[PDB]
Amino acid sequence: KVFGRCELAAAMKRHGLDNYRGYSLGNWVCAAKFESNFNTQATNRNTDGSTDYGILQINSRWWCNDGRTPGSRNLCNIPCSALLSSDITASVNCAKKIVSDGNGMNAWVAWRNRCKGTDVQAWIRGCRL
Ligand code: NA
Repeated sequence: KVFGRCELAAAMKRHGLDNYRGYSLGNWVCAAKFESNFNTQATNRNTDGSTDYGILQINSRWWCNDGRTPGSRNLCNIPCSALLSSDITASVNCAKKIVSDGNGMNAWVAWRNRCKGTDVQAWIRGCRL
């Protein structure tokens, strides 16, 4: 599913990401924009042989099982395919663990490079939230 911007903002808010670990909703929407273009089905292979999955590009080396990432962990205890669903519940629950892991939103490289320090409130402009 390709979310609209405000549609994703409302779902992320409903699932408890606004101000989660102190990150405002606009940071999460910006991260999803640049990680996945708001596409739940986005996948991207990494050089280490892991893959990133879903709207927040969650990595199979640590967080989910895809059966092809040797020596990897599954700390969200989910198949990586669960992160491609139209229902973002699994992605949000797993993102909450990732952002709690010690480096905050720096775990999302597109957030660090394209959102961090910018006017992230712009990403929820116009939304009825
Ligand atoms: Na894994």
